[PDB]
Amino acid sequence: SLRSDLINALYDENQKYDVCGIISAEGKIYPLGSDTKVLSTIFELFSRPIINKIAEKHGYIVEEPKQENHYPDFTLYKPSEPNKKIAIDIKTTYTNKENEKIKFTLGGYTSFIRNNTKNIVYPFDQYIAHWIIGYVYTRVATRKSSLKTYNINELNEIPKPYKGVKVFLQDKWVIAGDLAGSGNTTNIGSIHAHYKDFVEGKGIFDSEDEFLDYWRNYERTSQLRNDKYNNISEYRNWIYRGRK
Amino acid sequence: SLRSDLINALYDENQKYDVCGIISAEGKIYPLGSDTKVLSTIFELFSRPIINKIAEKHGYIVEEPKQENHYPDFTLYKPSEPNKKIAIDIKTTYTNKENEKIKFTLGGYTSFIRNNTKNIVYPFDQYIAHWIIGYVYTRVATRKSSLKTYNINELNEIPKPYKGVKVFLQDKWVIAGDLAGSGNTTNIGSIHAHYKDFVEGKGIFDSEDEFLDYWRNYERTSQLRNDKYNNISEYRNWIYRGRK
DNA sequence: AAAGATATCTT
DNA sequence: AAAGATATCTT
Repeated sequence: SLRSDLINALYDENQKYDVCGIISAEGKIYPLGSDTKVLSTIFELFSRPIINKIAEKHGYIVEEPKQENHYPDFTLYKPSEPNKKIAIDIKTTYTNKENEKIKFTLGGYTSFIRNNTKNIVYPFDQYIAHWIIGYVYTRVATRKSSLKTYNINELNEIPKPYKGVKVFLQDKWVIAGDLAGSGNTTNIGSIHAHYKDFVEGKGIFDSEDEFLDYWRNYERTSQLRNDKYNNISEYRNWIYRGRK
Repeated sequence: SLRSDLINALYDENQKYDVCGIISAEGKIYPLGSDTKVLSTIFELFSRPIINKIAEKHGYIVEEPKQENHYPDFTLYKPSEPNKKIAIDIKTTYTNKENEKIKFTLGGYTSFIRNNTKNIVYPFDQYIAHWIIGYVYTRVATRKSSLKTYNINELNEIPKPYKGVKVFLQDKWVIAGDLAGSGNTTNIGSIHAHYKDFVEGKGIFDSEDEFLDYWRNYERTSQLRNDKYNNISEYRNWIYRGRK
């Protein structure tokens, strides 16, 4: 399927190549920065062609946001099935070592999940799937990346700002957690686990219906939440009380 | 001066090279997406080696943030002048059509300007200058050919998601405005004006102390600013009256 | 954790 | 505009 084809392609492209700089049209190469800010942009652009290659193979048109601050990164759809849209978002995070726990910010909990058309390329109810492509990189210990430019013949002298990268494709609801991923920008948090749990889809939600109800009713501050719910057990206790 | 040299080199480099994609170590080239999050990453990375070369020629050490969430992008300083550090921040915004009014978000107003060591590489009282390297780009819409990989020989054929990049170097207090640049993330807003006003420094503050005083007392929301002040006139009246 | 930082944009 | 969206990080 599109999903298994896309998953294999992602593993493969990641296995073959290591992005290492930005290139001018004149052939001048600039080394990469050290942040997730720089790497989330890089993994994003690295995934574009792969996604597009695979969607076209399965008959899906690919649309990116036309306006900024609209989810998702990639909207896949056959024109014969306008309500079978698939949402693909690239998310990046880091590890200090290759064996620690990671966590992702999985998108707002107050935009398109509480309002059909808010900050979303197409109305939320037109999407039947919401996949996350997750990139995990291990930071390099050095905090002093190249400060000079390179030529095309020097590509292997360019220090890369990561020592290892891993990628997974998973449904957003499966890896969602019950703790916010951000405070002022109200983001759903994923589980806090090892990379394999993400791949294996060992979430805390029992259904996507439960994932959505939880984030749709989750209060923004600690105060409001202490009178309702802070985690999955308390939400399950809140359902028992009559949603009160 | 460092500043005259730095701006000439920025202006010269801008006019001579054009970023057109990210490259892997293997030589495979990935085109650029159109959102400003991409273009701000690229302009950041394009400026790094220029800044570094010019600082070096003036005997300035260049230090980049050791932790994310820390201003500024580039801290310049001499070992002989530890308290005369120079902060350089790269800011990027767009224009729908070449030469319309633009605005920038100029950093939090509730972090290092209200707390000497908050989210800043070095205590804020060791910096004597805060420079903004501002980039303006005219947005060019993404197309088909941007969703495939290119090779080094096709470097001149890759569609770019921007046009007419202009660059300026200016003091943050000089282009600073009196309306917030963002709500929930409490950022200072720049003046809302044409490119030439940034170059020439046609801001609204009479001094850097006023800028600082205005932004260290600006309230976070409209309701809280109703009482106090929402713009420079009102701040000058509030000042006139005795800060009440 | 929770709350608010990091940069910039839309409505 | 003001306010709260875009993504992720610290602390």
